[PDB]
Amino acid sequence: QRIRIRLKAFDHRLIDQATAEIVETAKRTGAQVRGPIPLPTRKERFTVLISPHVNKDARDQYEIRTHLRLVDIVEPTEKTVDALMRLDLAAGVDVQISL
Amino acid sequence: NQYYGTGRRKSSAARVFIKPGNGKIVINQRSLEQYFGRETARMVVRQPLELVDMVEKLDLYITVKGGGISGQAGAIRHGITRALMEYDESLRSELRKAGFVTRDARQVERKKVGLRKARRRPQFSKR
Amino acid sequence: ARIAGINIPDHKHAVIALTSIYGVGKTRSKAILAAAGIAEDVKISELSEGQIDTLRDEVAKFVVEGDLRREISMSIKRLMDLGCYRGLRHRRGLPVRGQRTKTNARTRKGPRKP
Amino acid sequence: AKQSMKAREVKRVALADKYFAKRAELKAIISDVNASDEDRWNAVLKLQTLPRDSSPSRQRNRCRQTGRPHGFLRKFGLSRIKVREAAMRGEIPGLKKASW
Amino acid sequence: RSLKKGPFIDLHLLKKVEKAVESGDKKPLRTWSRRSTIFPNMIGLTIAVHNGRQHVPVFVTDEMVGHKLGEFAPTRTYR
Amino acid sequence: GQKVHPNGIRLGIVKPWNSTWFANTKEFADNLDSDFKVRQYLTKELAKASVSRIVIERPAKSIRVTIHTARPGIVIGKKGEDVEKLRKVVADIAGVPAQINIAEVRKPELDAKLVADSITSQLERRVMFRRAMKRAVQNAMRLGAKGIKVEVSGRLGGAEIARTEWYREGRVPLHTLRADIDYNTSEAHTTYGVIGVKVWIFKGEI
Amino acid sequence: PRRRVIGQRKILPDPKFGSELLAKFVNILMVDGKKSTAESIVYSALETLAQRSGKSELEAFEVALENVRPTVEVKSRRVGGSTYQVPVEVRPVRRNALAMRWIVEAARKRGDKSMALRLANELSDAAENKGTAVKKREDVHRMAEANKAFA
RNA sequence: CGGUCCGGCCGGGAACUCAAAGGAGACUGCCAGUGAUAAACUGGAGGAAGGUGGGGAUGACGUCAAGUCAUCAUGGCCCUUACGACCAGGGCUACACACGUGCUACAAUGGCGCAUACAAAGAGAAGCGACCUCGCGAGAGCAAGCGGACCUCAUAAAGUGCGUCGUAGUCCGGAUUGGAGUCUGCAACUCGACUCCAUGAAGUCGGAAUCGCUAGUAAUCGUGGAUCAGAAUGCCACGGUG
Ligand SMILES: [Mg+2]
Ligand SMILES: [Mg+2]
Ligand SMILES: [Mg+2]
Ligand SMILES: [Mg+2]
Ligand SMILES: [Mg+2]
Ligand SMILES: [Mg+2]
Ligand SMILES: [Mg+2]
Ligand SMILES: [Mg+2]
Repeated sequence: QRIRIRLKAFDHRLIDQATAEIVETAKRTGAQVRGPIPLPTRKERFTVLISPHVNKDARDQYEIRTHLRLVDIVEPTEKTVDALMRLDLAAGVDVQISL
Repeated sequence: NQYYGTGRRKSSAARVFIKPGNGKIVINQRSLEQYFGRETARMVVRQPLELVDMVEKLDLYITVKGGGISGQAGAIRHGITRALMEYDESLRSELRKAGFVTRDARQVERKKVGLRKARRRPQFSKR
Repeated sequence: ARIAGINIPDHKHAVIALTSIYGVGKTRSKAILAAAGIAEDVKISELSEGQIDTLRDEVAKFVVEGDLRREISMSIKRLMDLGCYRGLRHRRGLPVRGQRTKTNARTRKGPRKP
Repeated sequence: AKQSMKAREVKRVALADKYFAKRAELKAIISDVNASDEDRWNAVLKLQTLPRDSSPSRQRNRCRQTGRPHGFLRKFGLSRIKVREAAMRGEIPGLKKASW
Repeated sequence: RSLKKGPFIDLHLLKKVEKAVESGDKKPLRTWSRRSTIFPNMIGLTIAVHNGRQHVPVFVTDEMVGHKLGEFAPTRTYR
Repeated sequence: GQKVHPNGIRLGIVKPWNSTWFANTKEFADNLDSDFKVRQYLTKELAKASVSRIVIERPAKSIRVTIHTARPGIVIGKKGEDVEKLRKVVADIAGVPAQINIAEVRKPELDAKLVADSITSQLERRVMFRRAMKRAVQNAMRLGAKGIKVEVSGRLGGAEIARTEWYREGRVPLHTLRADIDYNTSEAHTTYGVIGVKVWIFKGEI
Repeated sequence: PRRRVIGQRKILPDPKFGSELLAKFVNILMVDGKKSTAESIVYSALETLAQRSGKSELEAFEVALENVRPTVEVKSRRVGGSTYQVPVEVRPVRRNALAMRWIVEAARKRGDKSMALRLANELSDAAENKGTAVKKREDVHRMAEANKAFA
């Protein structure tokens, strides 16, 4: 069928590096690959009072951006499956596979 | 081949496909009259066909999402002109002078901490 | 015309005129004109005496006016006799349903005294 | 906060998992069961004899580093003050001052 | 107020109402259950309902049924 | 007025995060507290090992601590011993299995945290604050700092009226987001209370 | 405006008649950004005024505006501890704006049933130079001619 | 383009909308005037943007022994079979008053009914909860989908159309109170939110005085979030008309 990998991480330059790794590996190991597609970034936000007591207008405004990548692999050639499946990827990337 | 123009305004975005023959207008599968209950806004989509002349000369087939009434009508205005310029580009000087080429960049301004709105400030008591 | 309240509804649209009764707001008024068989936007004109006493019949099913007022006062008297919090509030001219009194309890308190 | 106030939370957490995970769930379901025991269930009585600190609603979210019961953020398990202090040292991943 | 499925009452007070019934009345019953719903089987007794500091004697009555016990024990002194 | 935290403002720009794992809302809090408990543990046991910085990341079901230290042999101890005993209790605290990495702080006098701690420890020894600061500055510059300042606050020398004082050589553009500004902190618990030390070091731009 | 002088936004013309002037009018009558509902009231008032009062819709408008247009006014000023009243000769563009503004304000301060009927009857009154709005011009002049000495 | 359940729905198409990573672009650069041939300003062109284009973050040396020992930390001091500690009920919600900040109004630029077009940005597994069914209703039962550009919260409201009310303390306004209920929670008396029926205060535009705002701003209209079992007219954020 197909194997699709969802990649999410807080850092972009680092996420598409992990993406790049996977795609290339696939492309070299003679897999056919749809993607990588940029799936919309879900940015949480936080607003917190900046003073320990009172001064309600004094605040910090933080956000955590969560980046999303879809890697779609058309042919699951076993060499490809082994190629991918012991890649060494950035620790701070969460990798999901659909089967 | 179709002649195309993208137009957008506020959070709206209108795609605009030109072809010769008639005074037909179909926004989102619907008629111009049907889509816009306001007849003024109807005029703005017509405008790019003023200086540039269509009566029964070309078909514009369009669609749009985002924003509201005037956003969608502004955005379509904009996209037509781009599709007109696509057809010749000589036309522009007229369109420039019209004010129709420009992408109106005025977005709603964000709401800021300590303020009631983007600028409205909490009423100030002296004592 | 007059109705259970022995009150005289205005001359103008029916659904609003029935509101003149005490104990008949819009939901009852709508339901009655509907429970009778009348149109809601009709005036007293052409609403004939045969159609007016057939409305009296339908409204008769609700407790209204003196009957309702008595029924409402007695319910309050009960709280007061009963000696409960609710009753003490009614007897002390202060709000019954928890609302603040440090400020703004003024409908209940009545206009202020310096 | 006080040591004793922190201690109170832990007791509450513990009881909540011990009882009102399963036993309270069953009792609540059974009080809630429309189809049966419409009159003599006794469950409502037994739910009451349980420790109060077994109910989860009795738990209060506190800054995990200091015990603060105010200004708490579930995302980080901290109060805004310790969120910011950890934020500026870069100890909250992905987080930074944001504008837009 | 409370959903119709279940009328609420503290157990310890309820059993207190039981024994007060069978064994004939005593002097005031001491209770803090300002939250429990008054039942018909309390009509007669005198339940002493805490108000934060003292226990208010309350002569229970037919019309008191359904109400809360706390409704009869004023908690704030207003002079 | 109040100044923005110069490490914080530069995150993503020219300064790295010190925690760099990913996690969903479920366990983000738990991870963040676990981070706190390990950093605390290590920071005490290695108090005299000149630990300037602890990086934590969490690959799969793992955690690996990097201890940036100006005294690696201390932290490591005879043939891996001390590393190992740290590992076994980090893994306890962390829940998941654990690995420890050790990165040399080559020039600690350029490390704001070890500068700040060094002054901190010196106030506790009973050194004079103008000296300690001025040794820090001089040192920092002769080793190629573009600039440095160190501040000291509260009850200098045991003075009854609390004072704030700083020294500054070279260049410290705090408004330049490009500027490699290494900023950190330390508190001196003294017989007459707490003396805070702030330190900034400018190392060039981009 | 201490330092920065400016131009002025040059609003689009009235959609129906293509008049910038009436665009200044609908906007002035507009409330809560209800443009759609503002021009509706201006036209129906012009339509009420046009239909049954000799037509010439743009011209009818001018006949009324001609009457509430003020030639001079006073600008308050504080010199040597004194609040003097200096009568200033006012420029044409604003002359229209005051004229339009007083017509609109007098219309809402009126007894009739809707703003359109009110607006219509204000224009009519102004057209015959009578009513509140004209009177607003006259007070401006009485107030101006009085301090004629300090021009 | 092929196929019609007339649904991007399936073949596909990779064009366009959009997603997000990288890049170009705007610098008084050009022309003209003013201005000591200076800086600069002004006007025009080209241009999506023109003179720091719009918004934000960014807050120097310092002032006020300004605020926080109750976030935490901490010198000194004080209690220690009590100033610590456990539990139940109460109080923080009181009410002759005064002040500050707000919401909702007084209405036809409106109220009501029916019909109906167009957003943005968020949230979600002890969660968001569709469809179906029951209840006038708040909701309840049953039960998919979804750790989500897929599923759900979730029908935007202003607006436009037709009809009605016809300037009245009203078909304006909703306070207050009676009655009966829903759900959360061991538990809604003191004190939760919401619904149904009935009630229908003051208020017909506010003295002296006083605040915000220079443009997608003010004004006005809805929308979401944090905290949170439940409890927003506050707070933080979103776009519509303008
Ligand atoms: Mg009535
Ligand atoms: Mg403590
Ligand atoms: Mg709670
Ligand atoms: Mg870009
Ligand atoms: Mg700057
Ligand atoms: Mg002081
Ligand atoms: Mg009403
Ligand atoms: Mg300004």
